Amino acid sequence: MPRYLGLMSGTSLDGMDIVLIEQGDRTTLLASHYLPMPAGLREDILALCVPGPDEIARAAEVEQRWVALAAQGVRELLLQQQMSPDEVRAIGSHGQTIRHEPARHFTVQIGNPALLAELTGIDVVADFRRRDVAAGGQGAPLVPAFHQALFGDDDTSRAVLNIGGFSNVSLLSPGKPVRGFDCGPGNVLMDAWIHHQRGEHFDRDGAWAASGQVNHALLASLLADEFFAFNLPWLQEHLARHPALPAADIQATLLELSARSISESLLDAQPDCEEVLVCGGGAFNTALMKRLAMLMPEARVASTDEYGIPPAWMEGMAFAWLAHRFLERLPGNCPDVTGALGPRTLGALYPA
Amino acid sequence: MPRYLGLMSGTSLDGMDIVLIEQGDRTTLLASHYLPMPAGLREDILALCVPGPDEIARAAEVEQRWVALAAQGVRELLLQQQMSPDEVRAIGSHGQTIRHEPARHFTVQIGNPALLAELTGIDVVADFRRRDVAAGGQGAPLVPAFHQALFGDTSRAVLNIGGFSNVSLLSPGKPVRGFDCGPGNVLMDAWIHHQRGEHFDRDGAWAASGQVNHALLASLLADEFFAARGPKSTGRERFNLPWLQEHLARHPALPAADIQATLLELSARSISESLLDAQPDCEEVLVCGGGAFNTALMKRLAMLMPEARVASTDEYGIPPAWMEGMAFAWLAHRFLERLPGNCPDVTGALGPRTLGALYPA
Ligand SMILES: Nc1ncnc2c1ncn2[C@@H]1O[C@H](COP(=O)(O)OP(=O)(O)NP(=O)(O)O)[C@@H](O)[C@H]1O
Ligand SMILES: Nc1ncnc2c1ncn2[C@@H]1O[C@H](COP(=O)(O)OP(=O)(O)NP(=O)(O)O)[C@@H](O)[C@H]1O
Ligand SMILES: [Mg+2]
Ligand SMILES: [Mg+2]
Repeated sequence: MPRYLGLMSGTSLDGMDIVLIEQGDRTTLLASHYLPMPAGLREDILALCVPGPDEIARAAEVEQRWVALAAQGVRELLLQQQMSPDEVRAIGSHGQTIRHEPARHFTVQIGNPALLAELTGIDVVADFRRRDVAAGGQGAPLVPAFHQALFGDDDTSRAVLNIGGFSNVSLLSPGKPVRGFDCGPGNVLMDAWIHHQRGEHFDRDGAWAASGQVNHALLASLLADEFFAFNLPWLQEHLARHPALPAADIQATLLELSARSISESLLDAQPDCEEVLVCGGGAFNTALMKRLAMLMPEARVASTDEYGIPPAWMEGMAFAWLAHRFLERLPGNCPDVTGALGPRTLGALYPA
Repeated sequence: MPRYLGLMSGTSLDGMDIVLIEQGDRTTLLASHYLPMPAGLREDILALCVPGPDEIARAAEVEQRWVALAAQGVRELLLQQQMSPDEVRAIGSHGQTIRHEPARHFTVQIGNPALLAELTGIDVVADFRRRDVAAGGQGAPLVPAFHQALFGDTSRAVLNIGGFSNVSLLSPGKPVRGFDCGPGNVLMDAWIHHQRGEHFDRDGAWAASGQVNHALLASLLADEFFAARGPKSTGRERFNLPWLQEHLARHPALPAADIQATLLELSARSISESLLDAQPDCEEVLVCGGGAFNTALMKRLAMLMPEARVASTDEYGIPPAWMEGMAFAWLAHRFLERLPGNCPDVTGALGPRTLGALYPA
């Protein structure tokens, strides 16, 4: 049964996930490999995520470094697994988003797929998002179709919660269409605050947020944002029209904002939820997971580890799956979730 | 007997070329459809050809407008030809080049292929240059492979004169060679557009009136791009208006029409010398692209290359205008048959590669 590579680099810019999957009747993880994002490239990618000068030249250079890194990591992984390139049918690559504007009908994932094919000797499928957007959709999330396949329990009301930058959920309710929406911010404000404040990337184990006192006025104002009816300056805006607060108290609050936006949105739509299956790097924020567990007391909260699949690799595995879907010519979007006009074949094929 | 669509919009920005071919034991042109480029889009594309602010959003918005006009074109041609999209195996889309810098190992062509597949309901092969650039090449010219399959006894020179000029050298026995000679219409277009409104000197009429200036002529040739042998893509020196005005400034003042006449000569000469250097045995010079409807330039190339016959491709049963478009339709065929697209000694890439990517309907 065919073998696929998945290449994920999310907008938290933490590193590159590479997965080896096998796609029979079952998806299965054969191996995984993590490339921590180097300091220079992270900041360079970051500086492409806002409008600025000379972007086309600059994106071309960044792209080349990103791809050389991806290709380095693919090779590393194959060698370590004792596999030839030709044992892999294709790479499913997400690329790297530097712009996502579904209101202006565009989304931009750099990733020179053609160089990746050149450097790996493997067929690449990339540029998954643009066809959904071309079809009247948001081009995101793409994971809900994959969640359904991978968890097809026509018994329990499972809910699959990805906490990266942003929290997004896939509600699997026996004998119905899957649903999907964005809860709100995941790690993105928590990273942003402890980055602004100290220079750190994230708040390991939710330790800094746990050492602080929740502010309720700030929290109430945050939760009252229109979205529910998300960058540092947005949060510096809210910090204006309140008392000055200790740094930890803002982190604590930010962590509560994440946990409550999740909680309300998920029992508001699937109130009889047996299992919340957490995946993504927010699964490792023990402190946030504690709070999710309390605000969902009569539901079992845990990572996808409990049901067989490590949470850090979920998204990596999904893009491997989308390569498979592309080549089998089977829809990769869920239009109900994306707003697309219907089922679309997602991606393009760059043959080795 | 597969049919393919070819979509071309070159650096001259005259408009979009849409061609339909049948690929069998050879390539037959079935239909042509030309779209004039809206003056809005033309200037917005030109605005993306130099470094600038907010290029990602800008180009993404320009691309939407470009794809909308391309699909409108495809839909019109199909209807007018009484065929449905199902009858077409694929569109070969060149996109629109906004930045070509092989020396920085990148080429950027826009024209959102996913949205093109969405709007036409036809599979799209796009983004042909990037694999060749990825494997060390210049990413251009890509037409030689096609020129060879069309017109491959005879030592032939197949000459495209668009914005720039490129020559395929079809030497019986030896590998297919060739390179960007340099300026075709680009400078003559730009001078008559600086001086006056219009985007090109119809028939070489303005140029013919004027008289060449040998001092200016001698200088422009004196340039670093021209002496370079083998794999080269125009832009080792960017032939553009700022390039010329500089040269104008270091000489005394001259009439406009003389400058045009000199520009005309510069294209004729760079072609001659670069072409003859590499193939003095050349017997026929087959000329395509819009430069072939320039009467002056054509008559002048004849003279500069006496030992061979200089005729446009219509006399070999292919209209000059549609040669590039047919080549991108043919590249979609090659992609779909997994047959090489580049000629590596032309491009200077490591070896043969299948070019492009598939965005399926
Ligand atoms: N031990 C940990 N403690 C706390 N937070 C952690 C820990 N490990 C990872 N994280 C968080 O998880 C984030 C990365 O999660 P990840 O799922 O890779 O996000 P992403 O790359 O943005 N993908 P996406 O969800 O597609 O946007 C990091 O930036 C941290 O905020
Ligand atoms: N009647 C004419 N007389 C003289 N020149 C003409 C005439 N018609 C077209 N041209 C020239 O031909 C050019 C267009 O040629 P074309 O082959 O379409 O260029 P292009 O494809 O945009 N460039 P490139 O990217 O190098 O292929 C125009 O810009 C004019 O300079
Ligand atoms: Mg990540
Ligand atoms: Mg043209």
